[PDB]
This record gives sequence, structure tokens and C-alpha cells, in this order.
Amino acid sequence: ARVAVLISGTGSNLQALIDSTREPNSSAQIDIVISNKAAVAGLDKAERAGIPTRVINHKLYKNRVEFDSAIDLVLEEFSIDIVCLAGFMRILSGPFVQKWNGKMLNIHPSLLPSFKGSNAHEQALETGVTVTGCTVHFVAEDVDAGQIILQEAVPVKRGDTVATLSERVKLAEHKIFPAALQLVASGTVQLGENGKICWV
Repeated sequence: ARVAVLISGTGSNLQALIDSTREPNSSAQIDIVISNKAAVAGLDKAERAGIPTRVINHKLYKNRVEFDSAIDLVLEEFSIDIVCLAGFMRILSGPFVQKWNGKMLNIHPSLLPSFKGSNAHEQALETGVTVTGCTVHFVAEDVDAGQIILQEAVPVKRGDTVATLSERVKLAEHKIFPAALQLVASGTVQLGENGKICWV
């Protein structure tokens, strides 16, 4: 499977995906990395790995549909089978999501359905859980609500900040995101007809 990774930041999830897709029995290859922001370290990481990049600045488009269409043009340009959202910070429109249904994965730093949204660590700390985690899910129109592929629990330590908890959860993300990509890229896991996760 030919894979696109969309990013908006540092790209530590991108990095773990690069490393894993290049291990010997991989069913996936990363052929493009697209950022919606310029000068993010995730772009340098892509280039240092010899992977093409594109910056599609979301602020240059009048609405979501048009920004998403520009992204889709690059995806078709590169003949992409699977899209991975790895720290990508834009909610995608219905038509984009519908087109990419069953072929787009996201990594989210909580155990869904808890702590949906972009500030999950802040929510976890405020709520006082002693256990949080991360989730790889298929992307649905409903934000952070698509079908769950993998999850990994991560403890919250007394006196954690957003930063310390965030780093602990990243360590788990770097394991399940590559394992989940490999599940989809091979036969193994698909979004079935009945809209549910199916293990072939």
C-alpha cells in the first residue's frame, strides 16, 4: 500500500511510521508527507528520510472543501492507497472523509471514547484519571468517533503535567500507530460493509 501522512507539527508519529514501514516485512511505504503548516520539524524529518513533501496552507482557501480538494489532488498525484493523520490538526470535510472511508487512520492521545478533541491530556489531568492511553481509529465525519483499530493504556503519574503525560503517551503512540497501519495495509483489518471493524 502507498501511504500519505498528514502532519501539522513536530512529526514524532511520522518518524515511527517511517522507521516501521522500512522494516523487512512491511505492507506499506510512505510516498508523500503533507503539512498544512510551513516550517514544522515533521517536514525536515520527511526530507531527511528522502520522502517528498508538500505544504498546503489551509489559510489560502475560502473553506474546508476546497482545502481538502487540494489535498486530494496531491493524493491522486501520488497514487495513495492509505492516508495516515499523524498530529494533523484540521477537521476534514464530509466529502473528503467519505471518499477516504476505510482508508484513513488517525492517532488520538486518549482511550476513546474518553477525551475527544485536541486537548486530551488537559482533559485527562483535569478529570483525574490514573489511566489514559492512545487510540488508532478509522476516520469518520464525527470527530474522534470512527471505528477503533488499536488502543494502549498508559498510566498517569502523580504530579504529571501536560508535557510529561504527553511524552509518556507518545511512546505508546509510536507502537500502535505502526502496528495499525500494518494491519490495514495487509489483509488483516478493514472497515466492513456493516460499518464495523472486521478482522479478516
